[PDB]
Amino acid sequence: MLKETIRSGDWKGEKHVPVIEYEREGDLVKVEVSVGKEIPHPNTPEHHIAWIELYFHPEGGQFPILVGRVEFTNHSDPLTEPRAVFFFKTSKKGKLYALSYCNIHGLWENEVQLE
Amino acid sequence: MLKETIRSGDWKGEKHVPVIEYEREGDLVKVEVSVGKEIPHPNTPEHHIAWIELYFHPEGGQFPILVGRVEFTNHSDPLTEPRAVFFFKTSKKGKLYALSYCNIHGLWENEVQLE
Amino acid sequence: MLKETIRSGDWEKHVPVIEYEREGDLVKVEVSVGKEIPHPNTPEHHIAWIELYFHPEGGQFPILVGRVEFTNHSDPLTEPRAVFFFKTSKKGKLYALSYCNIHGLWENEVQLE
Amino acid sequence: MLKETIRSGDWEKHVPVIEYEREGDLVKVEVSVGKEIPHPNTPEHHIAWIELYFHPEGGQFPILVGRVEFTNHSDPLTEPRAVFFFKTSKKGKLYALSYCNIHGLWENEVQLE
Ligand SMILES: [Fe+3]
Ligand SMILES: [Fe+3]
Ligand SMILES: [Fe+3]
Ligand SMILES: [Fe+3]
Repeated sequence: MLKETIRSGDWKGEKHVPVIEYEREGDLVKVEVSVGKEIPHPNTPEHHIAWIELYFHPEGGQFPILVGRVEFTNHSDPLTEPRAVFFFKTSKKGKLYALSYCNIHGLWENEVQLE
Repeated sequence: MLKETIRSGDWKGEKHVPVIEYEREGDLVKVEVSVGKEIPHPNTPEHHIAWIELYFHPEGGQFPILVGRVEFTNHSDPLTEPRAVFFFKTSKKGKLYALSYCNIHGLWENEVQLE
Repeated sequence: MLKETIRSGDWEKHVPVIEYEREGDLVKVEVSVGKEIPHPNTPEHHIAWIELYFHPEGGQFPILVGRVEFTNHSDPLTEPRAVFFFKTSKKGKLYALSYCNIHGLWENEVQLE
Repeated sequence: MLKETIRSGDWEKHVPVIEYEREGDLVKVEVSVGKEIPHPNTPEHHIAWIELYFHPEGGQFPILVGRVEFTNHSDPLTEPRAVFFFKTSKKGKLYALSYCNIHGLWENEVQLE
């Protein structure tokens, strides 16, 4: 299947696994998703991190819900960093998932508990 | 794992699994993807099929490649149909994958051999 | 602003062509760029996407019907051409907005009879 | 065509705000719609996306830096606000194009010093 192709652990050299960091003041959550924020992943017209989708899967919940989708659309100058910040309100607890795409290295995922 | 939330089997009384139909003439490939072409899926502002992505995983290939992404953005009038046609050139043989999203029923997938 | 950057012509065909067929309320729309004279399709230069809007008569604003992204430009080569399907009994104007990674925004329109 | 449909008045806040921070070539850009005066945010009425363009002073075309979709409008409630990051040593103009599902396209601009 296609889900089989979704990786969640890097291989040395390149960095793909999305990093999910959040901040929460009551109901409003602040989420930062990124790829190669320290050890940058290549970013050129031929090889780059095209986009990152953010899902939220509430506890006692059947389906993950797509919160947002960000596209890094230029890879020369300007050079768009595969890094973004999303804003959403919710009163539920659950886990956040990040799905990222490298144009030549497929899909990648990660997660974090929204406490 | 978000990967494990992806479904490939419908539950009685709602189509979600995307159907993939292709027509190849030489190096030219025409792909039609859709959800509930015969037995429609609900299409309202509260419930609908938001988008479908088409990946091509060539044989002797390590990663699936995203060919295209189409978004059905309105759900009143006009009512955007979760059905679309893509066009691409390739000389490789391989497997085609469709990833679709229902805003309340999550991610779904299917595949077809690109002979 | 941004609207002023939106072109209608050529430079290399960039103008998105809109073609539709109607069967009652169902409109089948094909949008494309350089279907005769192909536009460059390479990682460095290509058509990235097209948005299809419908501005119904007796309606103040245009409504986004669908958006398509042509995401690979090597092999496979995603041709900047797509077909949408949407139901509507109304009549009006169809707008198509396409984007070239190095030549900006291009628009076009056709009457939906 | 589409050009004429793009507003920048005030519908109820629709006009997308652009704010940025600069550290060398690295530009932190935050785009939003109605952070002061919240725009409706329901399945029927909401801001769906915002596109951020950069038009270099010595460039003839505006380049799409990034795009963001706010995909859920119940709970969670994706707020139409995002932060982008891009590198560029050049200066010029920044454009934001936001879309409301029932009020169309809106635009704004800010000089990138
Ligand atoms: Fe990579
Ligand atoms: Fe559903
Ligand atoms: Fe071009
Ligand atoms: Fe509005």
